Amino acid sequence: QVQLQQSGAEVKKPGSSVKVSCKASGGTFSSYAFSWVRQAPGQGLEWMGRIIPILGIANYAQKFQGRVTITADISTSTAYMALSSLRSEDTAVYYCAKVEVNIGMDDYYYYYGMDVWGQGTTVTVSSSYVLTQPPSVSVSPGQTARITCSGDALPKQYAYWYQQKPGQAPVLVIYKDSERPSGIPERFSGSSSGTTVTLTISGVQAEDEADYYCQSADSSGTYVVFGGGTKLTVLS
Amino acid sequence: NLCPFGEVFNATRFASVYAWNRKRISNCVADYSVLYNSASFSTFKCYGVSPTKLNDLCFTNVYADSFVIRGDEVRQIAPGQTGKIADYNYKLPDDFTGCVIAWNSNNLDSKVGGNYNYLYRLFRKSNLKPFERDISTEIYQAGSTPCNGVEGFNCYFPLQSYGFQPTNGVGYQPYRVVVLSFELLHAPATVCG
Ligand SMILES: *[C@@H]1O[C@H](CO[C@@H]2O[C@@H](C)[C@@H](O)[C@@H](O)[C@@H]2O)[C@@H](O[C@@H]2O[C@H](CO)[C@@H](O[C@@H]3O[C@H](CO)[C@@H](O)[C@H](O)[C@@H]3O)[C@H](O)[C@H]2NC(C)=O)[C@H](O[C@@H]2O[C@@H](C)[C@@H](O)[C@@H](O)[C@@H]2O)[C@H]1NC(C)=O
Repeated sequence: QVQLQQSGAEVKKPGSSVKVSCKASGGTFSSYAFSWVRQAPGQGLEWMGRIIPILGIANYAQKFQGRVTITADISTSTAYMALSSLRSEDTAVYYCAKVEVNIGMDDYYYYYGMDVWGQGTTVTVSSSYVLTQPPSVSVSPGQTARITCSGDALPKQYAYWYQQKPGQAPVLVIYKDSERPSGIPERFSGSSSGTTVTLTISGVQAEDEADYYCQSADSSGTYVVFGGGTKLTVLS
Repeated sequence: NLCPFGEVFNATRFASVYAWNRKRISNCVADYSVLYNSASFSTFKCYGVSPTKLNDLCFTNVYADSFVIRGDEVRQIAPGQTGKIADYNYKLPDDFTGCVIAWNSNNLDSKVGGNYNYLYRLFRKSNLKPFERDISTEIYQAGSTPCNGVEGFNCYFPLQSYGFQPTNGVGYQPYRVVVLSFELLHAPATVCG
């Protein structure tokens, strides 16, 4: 049970630089790893980079060549993400989320997926591998809905699902291809076959109406990637 | 200056296959003659690249994974294979770039009366993905009764001990396995001949 309170909103002109900091309270900081996702206004989730503080290892998405640099201060138990050469396209909400990781005493680490998200930070400025996700599926209020997610790297890497209700930070409801978190209710189920993964909701409610994104990593595992998105609205 | 291949192979201690050690090697010139042209290598297969041209190849990063298994299990280490090891212990992708090297270790890792210091994972509820390692001891729940830390009654401890002895057939004898993977990342290259 660990919470994250990111810093307040910022405004900058094109070409400026923004620093966003999410303090993580509870637990032990050296045990965790952190990553950064940006939500373009009205568009899907977009991953930037992650960091493992105790080993000081960080990798960023290739679209941000050297603009973004991630760091953290174990002394202060905070994570810093800093963007430079700002542009209008960078206008988005920036989320900081805790990645549940595994770090070995020999040089082994495996990353897994983001379970705890921050409140969010909105920043405004103005002056090759993809997961294919069906854009929208509708289902009847007593029935069951199946949402797919298909990339050619899915036997090699795990998949994770996050539930983003409108005006809300994402919530992980299914992890490690098909695992059940303590919070999400029993109705949520996952399954993987070949290069296909499906999310399964048993007797879907109207409660369970939100965008769903499937996050998985590169074939190499170096970069994570996000699905285009899926709007599940339960038809009346 | 040189990659520590001698430290990896000729080591006093080897880990069990479920807790397989991984050592990241980087920023070192690699002489593959010693590894390629060495005696007593029961198995030595390279899938991604040729061992002849291996010495002159150049990569971003190279990892050396090393562990101990039985003799009948050496065949499972190849890519796209299945078993109680290839699924619950140590898995390689089908885009494997690298080599697998094994040798007979019956003198070192077999004690008279049974070596119960070497284990493998027997039961698990899901295949792991390649290059993933699970050290957990959480009990495998086979059915309705929740285990709740108590074994028996359709609940077992999930790791089994190899139980090596000197008076065993070669297939049931321990073997020392070293897997070499070449990361070839989109970054500056650091190791080659
Ligand atoms: C680690 O290395 C030691 C030195 O061996 C040398 O380095 C390694 C990296 C490799 O290149 C070897 O080819 C080199 O020789 C090992 O101890 C030496 O092992 C050699 C055999 O490799 C052994 O020679 C024996 O000589 C008899 C002749 O009477 C011959 O019939 C045998 O077949 C064998 O060739 C040396 O006596 C020995 N030297 C010393 C100082 O101990 C070491 O362990 C050994 O390796 C195997 C072959 C068995 O001899 C084991 O009982 C012994 O522990 C290497 N491995 C480990 C885990 O320590």
